Amino acid sequence: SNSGVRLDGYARLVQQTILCHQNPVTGLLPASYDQKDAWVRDNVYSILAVWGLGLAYRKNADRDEDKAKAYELEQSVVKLMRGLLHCMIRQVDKVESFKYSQSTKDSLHAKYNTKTCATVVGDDQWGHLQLDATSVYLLFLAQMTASGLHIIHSLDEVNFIQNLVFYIEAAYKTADFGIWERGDKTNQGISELNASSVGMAKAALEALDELDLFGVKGGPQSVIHVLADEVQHCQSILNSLLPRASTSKEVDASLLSVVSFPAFAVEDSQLVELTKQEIITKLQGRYGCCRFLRDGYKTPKEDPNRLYYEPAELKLFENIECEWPLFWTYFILDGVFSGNAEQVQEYKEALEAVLIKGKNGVPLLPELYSVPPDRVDEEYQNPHTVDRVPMGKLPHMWGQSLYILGSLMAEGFLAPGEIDPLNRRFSTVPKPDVVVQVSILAETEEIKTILKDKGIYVETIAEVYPIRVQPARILSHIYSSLGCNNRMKLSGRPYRHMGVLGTSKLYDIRKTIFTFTPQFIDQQQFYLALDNKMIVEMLRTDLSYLCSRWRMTGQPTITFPISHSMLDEDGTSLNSSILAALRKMQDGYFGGARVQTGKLSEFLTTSCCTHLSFMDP
Amino acid sequence: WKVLERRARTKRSGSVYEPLKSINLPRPDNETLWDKLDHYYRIVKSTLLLYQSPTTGLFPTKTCGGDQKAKIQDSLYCAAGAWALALAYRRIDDDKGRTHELEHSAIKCMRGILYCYMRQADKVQQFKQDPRPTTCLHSVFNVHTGDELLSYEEYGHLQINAVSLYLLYLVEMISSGLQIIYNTDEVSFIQNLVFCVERVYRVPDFGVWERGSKYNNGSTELHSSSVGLAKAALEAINGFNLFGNQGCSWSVIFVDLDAHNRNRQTLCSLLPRESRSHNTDAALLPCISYPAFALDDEVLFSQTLDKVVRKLKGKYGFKRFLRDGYRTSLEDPNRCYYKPAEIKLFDGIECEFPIFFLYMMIDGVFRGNPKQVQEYQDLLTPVLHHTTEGYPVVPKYYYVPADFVEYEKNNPGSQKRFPSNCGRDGKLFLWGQALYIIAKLLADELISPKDIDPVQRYVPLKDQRNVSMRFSNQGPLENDLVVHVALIAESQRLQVFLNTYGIQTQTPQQVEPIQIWPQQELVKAYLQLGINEKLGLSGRPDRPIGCLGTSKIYRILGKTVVCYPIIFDLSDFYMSQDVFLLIDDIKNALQFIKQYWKMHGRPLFLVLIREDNIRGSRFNPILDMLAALKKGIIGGVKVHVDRLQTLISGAVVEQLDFLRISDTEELPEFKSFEELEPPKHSKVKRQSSTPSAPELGQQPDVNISEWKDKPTHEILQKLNDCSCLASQAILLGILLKREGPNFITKEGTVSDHIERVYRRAGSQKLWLAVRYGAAFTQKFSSSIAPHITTFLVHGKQVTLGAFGHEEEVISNPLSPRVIQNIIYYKCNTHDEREAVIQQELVIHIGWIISNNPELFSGMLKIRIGWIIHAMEYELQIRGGDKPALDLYQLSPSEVKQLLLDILQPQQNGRCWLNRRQIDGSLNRTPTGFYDRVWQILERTPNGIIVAGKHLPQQPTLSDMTMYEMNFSLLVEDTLGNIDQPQYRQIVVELLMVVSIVLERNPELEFQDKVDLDRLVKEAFNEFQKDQSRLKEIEKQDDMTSFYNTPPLGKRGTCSYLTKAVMNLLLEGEVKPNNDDPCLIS
Amino acid sequence: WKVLERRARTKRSGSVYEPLKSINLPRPDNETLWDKLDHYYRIVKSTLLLYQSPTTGLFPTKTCGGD
Ligand SMILES: Nc1ncnc2c1ncn2[C@@H]1O[C@H](COP(=O)(O)OP(=O)(O)OP(=O)(O)O)[C@@H](O)[C@H]1O
Repeated sequence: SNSGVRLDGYARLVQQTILCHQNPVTGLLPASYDQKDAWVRDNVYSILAVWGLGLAYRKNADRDEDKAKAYELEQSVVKLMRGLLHCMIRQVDKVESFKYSQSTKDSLHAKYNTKTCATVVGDDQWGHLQLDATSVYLLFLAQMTASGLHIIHSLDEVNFIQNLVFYIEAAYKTADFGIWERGDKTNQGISELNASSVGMAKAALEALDELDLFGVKGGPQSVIHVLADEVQHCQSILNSLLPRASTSKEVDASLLSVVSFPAFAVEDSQLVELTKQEIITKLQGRYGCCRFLRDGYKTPKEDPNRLYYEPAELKLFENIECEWPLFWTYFILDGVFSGNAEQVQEYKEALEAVLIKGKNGVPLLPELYSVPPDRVDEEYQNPHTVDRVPMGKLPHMWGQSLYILGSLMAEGFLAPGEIDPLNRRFSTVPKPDVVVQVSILAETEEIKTILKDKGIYVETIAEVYPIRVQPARILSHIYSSLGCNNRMKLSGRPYRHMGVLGTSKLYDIRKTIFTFTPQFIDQQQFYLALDNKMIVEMLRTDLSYLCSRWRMTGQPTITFPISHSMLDEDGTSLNSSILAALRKMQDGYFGGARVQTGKLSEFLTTSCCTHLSFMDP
Repeated sequence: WKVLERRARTKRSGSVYEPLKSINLPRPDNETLWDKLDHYYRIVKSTLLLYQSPTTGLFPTKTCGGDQKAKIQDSLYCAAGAWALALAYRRIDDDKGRTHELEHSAIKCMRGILYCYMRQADKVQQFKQDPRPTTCLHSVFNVHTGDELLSYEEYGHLQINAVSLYLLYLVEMISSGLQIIYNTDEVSFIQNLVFCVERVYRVPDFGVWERGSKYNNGSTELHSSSVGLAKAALEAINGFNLFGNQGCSWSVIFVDLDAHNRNRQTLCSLLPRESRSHNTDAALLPCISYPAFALDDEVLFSQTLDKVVRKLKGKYGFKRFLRDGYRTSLEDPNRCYYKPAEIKLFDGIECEFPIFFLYMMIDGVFRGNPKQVQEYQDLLTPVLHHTTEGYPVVPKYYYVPADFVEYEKNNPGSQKRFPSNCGRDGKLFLWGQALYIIAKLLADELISPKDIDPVQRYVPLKDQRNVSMRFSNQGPLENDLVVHVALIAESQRLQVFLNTYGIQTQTPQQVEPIQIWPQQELVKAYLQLGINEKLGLSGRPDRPIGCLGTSKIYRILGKTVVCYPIIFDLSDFYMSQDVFLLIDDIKNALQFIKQYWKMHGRPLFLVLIREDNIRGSRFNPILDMLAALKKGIIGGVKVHVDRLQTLISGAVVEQLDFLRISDTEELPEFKSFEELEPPKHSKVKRQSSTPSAPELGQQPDVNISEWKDKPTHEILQKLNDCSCLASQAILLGILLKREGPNFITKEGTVSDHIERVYRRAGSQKLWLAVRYGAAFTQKFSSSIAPHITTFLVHGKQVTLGAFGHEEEVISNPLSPRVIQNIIYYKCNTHDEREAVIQQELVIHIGWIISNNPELFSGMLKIRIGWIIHAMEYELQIRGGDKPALDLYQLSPSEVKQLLLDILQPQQNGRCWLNRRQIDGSLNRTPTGFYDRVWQILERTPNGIIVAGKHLPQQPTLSDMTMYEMNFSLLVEDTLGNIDQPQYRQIVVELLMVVSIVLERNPELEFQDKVDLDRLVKEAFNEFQKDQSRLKEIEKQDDMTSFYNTPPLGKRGTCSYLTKAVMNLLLEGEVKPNNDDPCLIS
Repeated sequence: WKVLERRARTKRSGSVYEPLKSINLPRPDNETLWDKLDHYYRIVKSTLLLYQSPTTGLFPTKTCGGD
């Protein structure tokens, strides 16, 4: 069959290009050239082509040769992921120490060595802070686990994954070195927040909400729980942080990795189109797109054997920046995934010309194109007019792997739903509406009698014995004991405040339904809870916030108890503000949300319930 | 052995360190294995292989007289013996060219059988459609030319046991390693033979003895042995490769799980007996022994073996069955058929077959019981005969001499019997000598049991763990199966709506690599399997696929195929319009899958959700069911939910490569399930439930009794200006009955009008109008036929008809057209709603009996009309003072609920009259009632007369036995003449009283025939006199007050019944038993 | 076992012609296989699987002293 001929041809190309450097014993390929070093992100991105080819081969089953090839590819990707996983285990102390007090001198080293899985660079000779690599590793591990592959093998592995997820969950308020490991335009030993990092972390957290690492045979003890507040905060930070690249960078081509096929961590498709148009206008060239404005990577000047560039780049690195075809490959993937056909054809036609042939006429993607030192003033005066020459790592496994995956997807041998079993392509589908449910509770019999006198039917704290109401500090303390193991010296999730998006969610502990009041009614913690107007106003704000995103499954449920500190001077009737708020509640409208008042038992029929297996004796 | 072997203590005693081996061990009696094998080869060559036609390789049944007929089972057993001898001789490298001869002899016998069967392909084609004795394969062929000899009018030729045994032996030989199947046309013929065998659970067969029954009157009946052999053959060939080691994926054979499940269900119930007329029969031994081993229970096997040993065992052999007249002294060799009461003369002079000693020896060596082996060998030594050269001969049977028949009858086993005609030199019994060779080889350890059983037909009690279609991984005593469940959303809007309520669902657009197919495409694909234009082959018949067949995964043309259960599709009836019925059916299917799954791997269950089944008030039950499924356990069955892509990964897939080999120029196109696009007119985005109340209530003012003779224009204008749905349906039905369906009304044709009104009534949940329209349109349900087949499998008879009127019995399964004709042409005098209610009742009772057979224990036949009267009376009682509402508007959910309350074991509470009415309507009798009736008939001369029907005593006692189901059927037929259920209950109680009185008092006997009506009348008169004396109440007609009396306590009905029966008994003579020492009494 | 299982001679003694199965057979001491499997799992988890290095999966010969 012609399809079989094309498949074996692609297998030959991938074997001659990437799989030839499989590096047995460990399974981590070198990062091209004479480097003898393994990058987590580079290996993870390179293994995508092998995973896609294995998925394509698995479809043509019922033959010994095809079955053997598919098994070999799957076991190869599994071996690579196990090697990277062992490398990550080799720094459990570093991860645990980073869990408290986030600092650049605490994160695991991004540069990992070859076989024997050791550290090749100390803690001060390189920037060992890259949340994007870890987040994309988690996302791809989740995607293949959902596909059917087995990678996680032990309970201690699940505990380590949970601890590392807790470590990466704080990416929205920390400064890292970014994908380029250089911070801002000037290195100067400075790190800053990056949109790519937070987007990747949010996507990894979302993709890892409930999934079981053990597959179908796994039980409730092998599931991983992630909070809802972190994902929404990351999404909000991304929304407020995407008119540009970062605080100092006006535009970066790495933003394409956030608003496209990799991790699909974006909404508001109009913003996506605007960002793509800005990137095209400010970065597109004759041999790919540039990284970002004012970059000095691989130039015929600025003393290449030097670091810590001084602020003297007024015009030295302007208009002569190198261009990377891997951005063209990313554009090809983005076009071929969602809905585009003509764009894919035009981008493939453009990319075919910049390709450089190799041994036996094998396609090879050059790392970058650089301007000749002689033709520099001409490029200054006439932008995008001079001709560049291919430099860098000629067998760039990153760009080559993405190009191979894009070609396989475009040829029709693979479907968009195979690489993404989690259905992340529909992340841009608008949400129609969500209805939030509220429950009104009475602290004492007098409160219930007063409410009944005012035409309000409520229930006291008693009579609901199957359900228990407790402050959110209790669930905070409970979640602080998640992923706790004494053998590998893991302290579990650090204690932290709990928002409103999870307190509304129902929790099942020891076969008992637990409902918790929101944390903002705690007068003991701080005194803003005393004021009536502040309480009703911020309750409206929280209701609005809950009604806005509500990314999680199921209906919500809010419990509002009536305390004795909210009564009038005589202590015989409720305050005017609270009474008006509850009257608006009964009318099914308050602020910008729709609510339906009812009983907790009625809401129990349809709501989001989470079971905590780690609390079992 | 050890210690004695060394003997190397040269100096006193001490530790020795030298090799010993085992060749130096003391040897048994000095005789090389070559000598014994050559002796066996000579015995075989001089007795078995000396009678074989070179042209066809079929062993003649007669060794002299130039007989041309040749049976199939004898040839199969001869081939099996030759193969066993070849396996014995395989143990020697220097065989001198003898193993090849024996293996060829087996191959040639099988090829002759195959050629004889393949000469009749049109017969196979006809048997596939309508299996009948007229259109069945012949069982005897010419030994010299392979031609048919006996016609259907003299032999019947209906024997499926031969085909099953041939298939099983072919499977065993191919697994052991042989070359018998050569071309693909042979594979297709084997496939069609499997198809013909696949429907053995319905067509009766004449049995192994060809006589048909114990009476031998040209009647066929179901036999346990045949069913067991067919089931064992079905298991043996499940997925077997017919080409041996040199085979590919396109040489495999296929069977469906539904037929095997039905055969197992039919076997596991009739197993303790042989048939309806046979309590015990020696032909059940092959079903549970060496060849078949089809009974994987170890308890029924032991019970049946003990029963057979207790009944049929004799000194000279084992009797075939009780009261048989084959070659007996009293038999008349001039009539093929027997006569009533003549069979009784064949008691105590039954022939004995020595081959069953051989069979029990084989079973003993297979099981590992050398005590039984040596006992049966010792019993077999004196009966054997030798030729001139000394070769042993097994006589076919032994018959008592005609002069000693009286002495044998007086003292069984006292007289001596004579050997059969084939029990001396000159006439040989090839079957007997073949089994003798096999058993002697097995006993002498010359063949290991594994050698002759490569397919592992027999499994030890500790290894009944992992066998396909036989045992589950838990074992034979546990059932905790987990069923994989995957939810499917009709559309993306449906997926979003389910997601908003905490339920995760997938759409067909999200599983692009996996195609979802309905049952029709799978049926069409299986139809194309057995195509052979050279001979003429129609392939698998167009039949539906059960739940077991839809739980697998198929790879067709390189594409993964998954099929949802047939429950999720609706065609014409309104039973699918109730969500509760759908949930109940899904739970029933889950329970059936859990209980009857024995394959490898967790079964796949697909759930289909449609937008039309969630609208309105029915949203809540669907959400509750989906939440229960997501929880993990639903209806006592554990389930798991996850993504379909993850589920399909790493699972065992079924391969169908016959489509690739097909020579059709254009490959057939199969239509997979496609996502439904959202509408562009209304855009209903799965709105809320919105219960509302746009409904009213009115009782129809039109009945067929008055609006019958009205002329056309008046009824036309009445229909035009009316608004009641029921009245419109009644008027349209009257128009169809009188004016015609093709008449054009104001709103079109009458047919279009009735269809539209039925559809709107179903949409608006108007059950009365829906049932009226269904009754008047003569609609039928395709599920009626499988339910009736399952009903007749479980041994329960069915009667169709209105209460207190003509009814039609269904003794054997019938085609859907015939049952539709019966149900639609036997209730014309009554309203047609009775047919619809009978169909609903049949469906419901079929489902519960398939799931909970214990609810219907104690009843032999089920009467639908009596159950209708039963729940009518139940609802009338429930209404109390207020009149009952109806019976045709409570919806099938409440109908099934009321049936469930009715079928409860006990309804204590309300007065005994209601209990007696319910008991009579349900036709329930206490356990052992038939045995007591038989005892009474034995102790009562001149028979019993009940409601005009009379039950003689002479022919029933002469022909029938104590535990025969035919006697139970006859008793039920006699007692069914009662019209009042209370009268039937009183009859049953009087019968029990008579039985207990007779058993407790053996002396008194009935002088003449008893009449139950007189006893009932006397009991009523005594009760009336007692009531008049006690309470000064004037005598009143009818027994309304008699039934209310409890049947025990102070002056109960039992007291009057026992007084009456004792008064009748003491009228007759009293015979004193001399055994009892009671004197002056 | 056989004969003991049937116990269906309602009236004196006679031949019973009913299915018997094996689920109704007399059965051993009150303990399901789940309890025994859980006991063995607890024993192994507190004894053997407790000593395994996550990095390599190698059980150590000495359980104390940091060997
Ligand atoms: N509506 C249904 N519900 C359940 N099982 C069904 C249904 N329809 C068909 N089946 C299954 O399909 C098979 C029915 O086979 P088929 O209709 O060819 O006839 P049958 O069962 O051999 O008998 P009959 O002569 O009564 O039709 C059985 O496995 C039955 O369980």
